[PDB]
Amino acid sequence: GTVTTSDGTNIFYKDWGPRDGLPVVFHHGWPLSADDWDNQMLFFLSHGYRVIAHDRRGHGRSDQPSTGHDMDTYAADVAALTEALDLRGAVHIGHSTGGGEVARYVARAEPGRVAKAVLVSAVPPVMVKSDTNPDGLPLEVFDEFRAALAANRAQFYIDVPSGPFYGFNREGATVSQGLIDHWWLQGMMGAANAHYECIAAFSETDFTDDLKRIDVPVLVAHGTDDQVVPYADAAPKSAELLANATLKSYEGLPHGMLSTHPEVLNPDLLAFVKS
Amino acid sequence: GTVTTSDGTNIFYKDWGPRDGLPVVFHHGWPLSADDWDNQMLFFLSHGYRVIAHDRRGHGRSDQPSTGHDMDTYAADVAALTEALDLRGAVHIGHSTGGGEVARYVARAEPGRVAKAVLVSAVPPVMVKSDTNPDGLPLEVFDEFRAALAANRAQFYIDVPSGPFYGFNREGATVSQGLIDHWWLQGMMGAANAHYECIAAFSETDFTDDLKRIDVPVLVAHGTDDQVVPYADAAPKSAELLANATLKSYEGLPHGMLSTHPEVLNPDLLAFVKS
Amino acid sequence: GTVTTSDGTNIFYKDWGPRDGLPVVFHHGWPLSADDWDNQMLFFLSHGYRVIAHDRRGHGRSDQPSTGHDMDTYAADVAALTEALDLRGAVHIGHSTGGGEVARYVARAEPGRVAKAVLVSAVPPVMVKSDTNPDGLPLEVFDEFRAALAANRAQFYIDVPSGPFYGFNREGATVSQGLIDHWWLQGMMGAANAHYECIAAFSETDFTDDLKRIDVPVLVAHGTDDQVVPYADAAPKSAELLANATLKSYEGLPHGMLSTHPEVLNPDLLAFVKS
Repeated sequence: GTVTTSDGTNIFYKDWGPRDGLPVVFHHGWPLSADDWDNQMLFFLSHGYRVIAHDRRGHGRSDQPSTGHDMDTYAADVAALTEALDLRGAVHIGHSTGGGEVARYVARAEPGRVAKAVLVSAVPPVMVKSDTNPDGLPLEVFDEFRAALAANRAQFYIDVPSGPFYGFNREGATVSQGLIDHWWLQGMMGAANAHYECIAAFSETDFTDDLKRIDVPVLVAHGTDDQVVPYADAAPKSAELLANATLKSYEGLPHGMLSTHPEVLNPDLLAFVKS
Repeated sequence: GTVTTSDGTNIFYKDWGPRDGLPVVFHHGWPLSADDWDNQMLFFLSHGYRVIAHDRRGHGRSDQPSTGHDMDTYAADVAALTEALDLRGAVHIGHSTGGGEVARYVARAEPGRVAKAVLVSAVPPVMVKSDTNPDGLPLEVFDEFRAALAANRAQFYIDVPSGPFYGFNREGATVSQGLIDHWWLQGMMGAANAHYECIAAFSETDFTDDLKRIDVPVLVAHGTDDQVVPYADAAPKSAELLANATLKSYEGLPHGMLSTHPEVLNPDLLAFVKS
Repeated sequence: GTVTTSDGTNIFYKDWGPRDGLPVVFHHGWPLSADDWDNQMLFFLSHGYRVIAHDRRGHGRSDQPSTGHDMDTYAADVAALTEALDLRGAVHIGHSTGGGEVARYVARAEPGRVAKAVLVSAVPPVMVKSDTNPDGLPLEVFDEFRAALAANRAQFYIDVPSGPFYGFNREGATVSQGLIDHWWLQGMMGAANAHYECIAAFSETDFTDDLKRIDVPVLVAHGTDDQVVPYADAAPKSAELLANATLKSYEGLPHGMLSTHPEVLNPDLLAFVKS
């Protein structure tokens, strides 16, 4: 389906499963699309849930607008979607950049919209190194990403999934060429301007205040060998700021562990959704 | 263009060639799209035919609805398109799973809408082993496709076209990386739930009754080294059940022979459409 | 965004940047899409311009109509778009086949619509060999393209970008696998019939009279080792026929130079637009 937001942007979404099922809403990372969740959507569908996933503005099949590439607009786009579908008691699961979108939307959501949230390999509290965050990554790492994306996006999108994203640069790791090709295809369908601008939106936005307002139970899951969103500056810190958080650490797993190790993660997600 | 079906699903279709030419409609297999017919669409166009091809629901550029992944809905979606275009005297060509859709649509079509039909490498009568079909394939063959698709669809869709679909695993075959990569792209564009559910629809639906209902002339074509839809349980059985069928056997050709050997097949399809 | 033309064809386009920015409109080459301009769009956006690029009919995300695959229609589709956006004083940049479409559009544009144009590695004045153009390429070259495209588009779309398009067949060239894969993707998304018919459109159309009617400043840029649109029969001839043209030759650069050497071409495009 599609949902039109307040500035006229059409957002594409998938909505599968029982109309009466408990809604599980998935928020993809950068620079991907709702199709990055195939495995988890089939999994949750098989357990009877209703599964919903949208393409962020400028990504996948959604429109490619000139503006709105920032976390507040992203969270507002989610609210347009959940209001259009009139979702109640949904579970929101966000990966990477999508975990920041989830944190901001759940902090601002209308009552009864959300029951639980899951932040997987997520960006909060804040990634960039600063006064307030001495353990963050320097701005130069993100300048690098911006410069390579602008210069030859198609090559940059082979390098990322080939190296750090799924940990395929680690000696002995089982490599899947299909995961590399699929990441590149999802990224090439989206907009160069949205992908370029989103880098600053995921790495420089402070979600500390958002996390402080979340009162529903939150599962915080992260792999310890994450080469994209450093584990120590994210997971433990987010868990400490949330009122009702469960922290799960997966030794040796990468940033895209939902696709490389779904047999480890999926049972832990279903347990939490059922608790 | 697109056509809206009774449940509100939008179906993408192509319609090229003279508006008054005889219509030849192409039905793609699993898990592809209308783009699998490029070669045959240009070949028929060059002989002055009007050439139509749609993306099955949940495939290519069509919508990805929650339900309707079954042969009865697929044939009703075909009727929705042929009614919107008001086709008369059309020739329907179906490959693989599209051959099952053709058999069911043609058996139920309003009289005058169809002139002739062609089943290439098609699934009928019935693939799976049952009480009525002991030479069929065991269910476990299909349970493996389901499990590989659900675990890592992007890698499973490299594995199928690299191996059995086009016979590139046979010694001495001509391998085209282009055919592999195009199969993968068309597959990854479609929906994971549609592709998953379709496996039961193409392999367990019994088309025996549809086949007994068809009265127009039917060309049944099939490669004898078909590693996806086994030759002996399909083509000769279909031809024996159809009132007016012509059986064409192609020694040593694979399941995707319309793309690996179009120079052999195209003239034979053409002869049939002109007869 | 999308605009519907007067024959009902939908054309997709992107429009990014300030609303009061001078409009720089990009016209991609054969058989590509608006996405071929990612580098140049982010570059001009970073200098405060509004940047616009559409998918030619039968290409990329635009519809795939039966007809209209000719330069007169391509220039009327551009007129339809610039009227809908109400562009005034735009700069039109065209690559390859897109440079012929820019010449035709600019020659017929309404008063006030165009300020300047840029023809990069463009097809004017006329490619095909004849009595009028003794240095053209023989019709046989384009007949081979037609034949390879119709036989196996998927494989021909790997061969073109792998050999001649980007000069990767030259000893010592730095090959980018992402450039190859992206060319192929953009090509496979477009229509086989449009791509096939466009070959005659770009190689056989004589743009001599179009060039003689253009009176705005025109930059004619061309690589001297262009293996798709030979330099000697294009750039110098176009520059002689234009009233106010600046010719820039790039020694040893390929047809795809905007993507292989953007650090060389982008400065020159910007200096032309600021002049």
